[PDB]
Amino acid sequence: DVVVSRWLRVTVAGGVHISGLHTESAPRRQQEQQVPILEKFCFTPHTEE
Amino acid sequence: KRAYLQARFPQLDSTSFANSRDTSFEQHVLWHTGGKGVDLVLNSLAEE
Repeated sequence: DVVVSRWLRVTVAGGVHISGLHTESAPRRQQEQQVPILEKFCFTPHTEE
Repeated sequence: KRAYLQARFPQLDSTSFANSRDTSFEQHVLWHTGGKGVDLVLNSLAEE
C-alpha cells in the first residue's frame, strides 16, 4: 500500500519513504514528430472544362 | 513544560504544541496549518 501527502510532502510505500521531491518540467520537445497526411474529400465530375 | 505553558497562557490549545527534541514538529505545523506553513519563525535550534 502507498500513500501520498501533498501537505507533508511525503510518499510512503512499504519500506521506502520519500520526502521533498521536486520536479521541473522537461522541454517536451521530441524530434521525429508525426506528419499526418491531411486531405479534403470533394465531389469531382468526370468531364471538366 | 506543556502544562506550565498552558497554565501561563490560557489562549493556547492542545494543537499549539510540538516536540523540540526531534524534527517531528515539521509534520505537526504542516498538518495543522493546511500545508501552507507559518509566516514568522523564531529558531534557536541546531543544524538538523
